[PDB]
Order: sequence, then structure tokens, then C-alpha cells
Amino acid sequence: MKIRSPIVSVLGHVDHGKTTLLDHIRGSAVASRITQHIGATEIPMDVIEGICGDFLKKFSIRETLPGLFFIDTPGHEAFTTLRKRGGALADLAILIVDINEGFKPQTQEALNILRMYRTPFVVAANKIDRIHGWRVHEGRPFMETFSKQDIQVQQKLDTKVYELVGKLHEEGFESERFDRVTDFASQVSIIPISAITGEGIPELLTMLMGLAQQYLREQLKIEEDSPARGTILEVKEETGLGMTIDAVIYDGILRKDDTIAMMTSKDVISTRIRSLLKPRPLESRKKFQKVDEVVAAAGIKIVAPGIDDVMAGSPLRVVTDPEKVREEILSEIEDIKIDTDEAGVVVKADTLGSLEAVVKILRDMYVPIKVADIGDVSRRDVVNAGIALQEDRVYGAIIAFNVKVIPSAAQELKNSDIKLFQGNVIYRLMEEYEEWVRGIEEEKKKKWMEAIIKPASIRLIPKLVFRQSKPAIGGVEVLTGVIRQGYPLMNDDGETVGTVESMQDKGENLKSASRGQKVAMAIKDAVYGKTIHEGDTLYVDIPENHYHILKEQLLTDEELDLMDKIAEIKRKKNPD
Ligand SMILES: Nc1nc2c(ncn2[C@@H]2O[C@H](COP(=O)(O)OP(=O)(O)O)[C@@H](O)[C@H]2O)c(=O)[nH]1
Repeated sequence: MKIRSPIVSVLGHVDHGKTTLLDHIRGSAVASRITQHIGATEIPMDVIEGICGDFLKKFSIRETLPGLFFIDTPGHEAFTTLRKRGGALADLAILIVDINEGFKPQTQEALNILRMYRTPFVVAANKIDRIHGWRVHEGRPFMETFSKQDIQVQQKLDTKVYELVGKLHEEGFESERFDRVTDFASQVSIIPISAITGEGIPELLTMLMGLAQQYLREQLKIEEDSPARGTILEVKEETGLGMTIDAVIYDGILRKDDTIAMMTSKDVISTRIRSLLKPRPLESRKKFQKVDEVVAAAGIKIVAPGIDDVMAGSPLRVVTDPEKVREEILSEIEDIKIDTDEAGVVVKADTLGSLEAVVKILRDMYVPIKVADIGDVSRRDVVNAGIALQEDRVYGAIIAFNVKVIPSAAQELKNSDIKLFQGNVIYRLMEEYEEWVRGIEEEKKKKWMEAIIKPASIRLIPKLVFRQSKPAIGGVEVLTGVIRQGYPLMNDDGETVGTVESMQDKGENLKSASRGQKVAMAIKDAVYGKTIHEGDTLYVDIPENHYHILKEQLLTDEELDLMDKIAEIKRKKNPD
């Protein structure tokens, strides 16, 4: 057993500086007296100590770590592909943000995933050299170069830092410029830097080491002779070689003659490795260097037969026991794909990692999942959604992340009832889904409220009697509420006097009457001069069970007052 290098991802909105930042650290390494990796950069502890001043001396873990293994983040800003059995492949992260631009959509998306997988991170407020009036002091610690700026320049920088603090706060994260942090464990540390200039990088790396000191212990233990465990980051063609796999090994050893298992779009496969390729060491004509093996804390390119359909994000396992590896990979993938008869909600994502991100977020929002898979929305996805709609329209929806819609499914989707949420920003999709369930929720109650007998009051206008009884008919004025056709009416003493049979507003047939409308009303079972009298006030005879639904669904002010009045009336022969 040994302690490996913490794996570090660099996340952030396009053009905010992820690449430039990595190149600068790479450069400080290149300029010294280092193993090369495919898709990653290892910065040895001695290099880190050379960049960080005596500032690093406060962190004892530096004496036990080999260095920091930076991931040169995947294809097209994927980042969720940097996955591992359970959560993130990265042990730590740097969230880069342009200090002059502020938080952008991609920035918030990364922030949500970092919180989701509880990955410790630091925030690098990049491009400080672009603040008006800034005088560059090449590769110097932030504190040193900052103290040489004009006072109004120092102030402009802090204004931008506090804007970031403001944004992180709205997002549920307390934070501060790194040197003003009071609780390192609960506040995000913000390090202002210039990736192009090198300014601030020393405190940036020092804070990363601070994150390691605070959080990383057993997660870094590796068994260097155990069968390698890794994650496939890319599956791509390479000139002269066929399909190739770029992977990061996070535990164990991978040898050039090993058999490795992985997941394809259909099943678990294994392949016997032909070559392990790493970049040329620092006038060979070869683009790569062959290697016999590699030990955890490595990025490698693998050449092996039928890997065309291997999924990016798939676990990579050296095989000892064929059945155990297969079931172990299947169980992992099983919690991400999903296809059952129960629940509802159909999810489609562009990659395994993204699908996993959506599935987890949904599971946190306690939304059941019927289908979750990779690929464009299909007719089958639509049909399955329709099936789930049957037991709550809350599930009659398809959440499609960075995926297109198959024409066949487009047509199937023609008939409504099936809501389609499309987008390349996970938090927005979840935002939209909630405000969607929101409406569906209101549209539901209002619907069952229409079936509830509400409070309403009526006054029998004197001298406007058109029929004494059988259908009793007379002029009426609605006092409070909304009297409806069918409503039961009761005496001032709770005695039932009849039901509203029909109403008419001048020449209009009304099923509902409100305010002080005054209409000719027919009251079934009532008889003038006997059970009802001119001038009387009549009240809706609200049922007990219906009355109780004052709390289970609450209604004008006058209506409220009336409800109490109606309660007082009926309480004359049965309290409550
Ligand atoms: N002035 C300035 N430009 C920077 C800085 N960091 C990055 N850039 C520039 O911003 C552009 C995009 O950033 P880049 O690292 O290349 O790619 P990325 O992962 O999308 O961030 C490039 O033109 C960089 O040269 C910085 O600190 N200062």
C-alpha cells in the first residue's frame, strides 16, 4: 500500500482559463529537473513546493503526497465523464471564473456538480491582469503583486471579488477571498489569479494543498499491486492505430498484457490489451512511448481490439474473475440506466456521466424514474412516458439533456399530455420541471375545489315572487360568495329550505351568481310564505366534510366571515 497523488479537475465556463491555467503550472514543472500522462498532468511535490513559498509549510500532508494529478478535462467540456463508482473521479477541484465576467451558466452547472458529489474545491478568480490599471508582476504570489497595485486598483479587484461572494451566497455557499476566510471547512476560498501571467498561482496551489490537508486521508490509499481500477475518459481513433481508449487509473496496476472489462452501449465486454501508450518523455519520430505498465495515479492510452462501442465514463477493470467483474460493472451501470414498469418520468442524456448527474439530481428531488438512458428521444421513450402519465400527469414528461429528438418520436409527441424538456443546462431543466409540476399542482386543486360547496349568502327580495312553490321562484340578491346551481340552502336556523334549481340574470341563464347580481331564482322544494319568506337571508348548507376543507384548501374575506357565520348557525344543534 501507498498514498497516491490527489486527482484534481479544473472546471469552469468556456474561455475562462482552464487550459491556460494548466499550461502555466505544466510550464513551471517543465522548467525544472517527470512522468508524462495521456489527458493529465502530474506536478511533483517538489515542483509545488518550489512555486508555493513558505506558505505551504503550514500543511503537513505535503510530506506524504507524491504531488497533484491534474486532469486535462475531457473532450468538449464534458466533465461529468470524470466519474467513478459512486461519485467523482476527482478528489479536489478548482472552479475557474473570469473575475471580470462573473458567474455564467456553465459556472453554476459545475458548482452544482461539485456540491452534488461533495468534492472539495477552491475558486480561482482568473484574469486579474485585465482589471483596469493593473500592473503585471510576473509569476508573483497574489498578496505580493496585489500590494503593489494602486489603491483604486486594489479596490476595483475587491469589488469584483465581493460580487463573486454575493453570487456564491445566493447559491448556498459562504465564501471569501482566501486570506480573509475564517472557517476553511465551511467557506469557499477565492484566489484571484492570472493564468496567463502566473500571478496568484502560488496561493492557488497552497489552498489546494489546504483542501488535501483538511479532507484527504484514506481516499488516497492505493494497493499498488492490485488489479487496476480506472475510468475511460475517451474512446477515439488515432492515426496508425485503430480505435483507442484514454483512461485514468485511480487504483492498482495496469500491465500491457492484462485483460480489461468495460461497458459498451449493450453489455459488458473484456479485451486483451495490445499496447499501453504515454506521451514521449520530456529527435524521436514516434508520437508516443510504449510502456510495460502503469500504477494508479496515471493517464494512459490503450490499444486493444473491439472497443468501438465502449462508453466514455465506463469503469475500466483488469480481470481476475470474469463473473465477479461482470456483475460488479453491471450493478454500477444498472443504477444509471434504468427501465422498469413502475414510477414515471423518462430521462435521456447524451453521456453516461450526464445521465448519472440527472438521475441523482432527480433522486434528490424524490422524483420517481421509469426510464433513464443514453441517446436521442425515441418513439419508445414517448410511449413509455404516456404509460406513466396514467398514474399522475406529474410523470407524463421526458427530460432530455443535450440530446436531439428522433423524427419518429417527434410525431408521436404530436399529441400533447406528454411534456418535453430539452436543454444543455441541467439546473434549468430541473428548474423548468419544478415550475411545470407547480402549475400541474394548482390546476389540480382548483379542479377539486370546483367540486366543493363554498360559502355564499342570498337575500329574497321583497315583492318579487313569481311562483309560490313547487318550483318556488323569486327575485334574489347574492350577498356574499358565489351561489351555484345545485347548492343546498338553509334557514337562519340551520333548517334546510331547498336547493338552487336555476337562475336567470335579466335574460341570461346562469349556473353561477356572485356579488350583488340580483337574479330571478328558482328554488326547488322551497315554498314562499311557509319555508321561505320575502326579505329572508338564506345560506349555503355546506356539508360537514366540505366545511373541514377550509384548511385543506383555503377564499375571499367576506367568504371567510360567512364560513364562520354558517358554522355559528349549524352549531345551534350540533357543535362542530
Ligand atoms: N489576459 C488574460 N487572458 C487569459 C488569462 N487566462 C486565460 N486567458 C485567455 O483567455 C482565452 C481562453 O482561455 P483558455 O485557457 O484558453 O481556455 P478554456 O478552458 O475554455 O479556459 C485565451 O485567449 C487565453 O489566452 C488570464 O489570466 N489573462
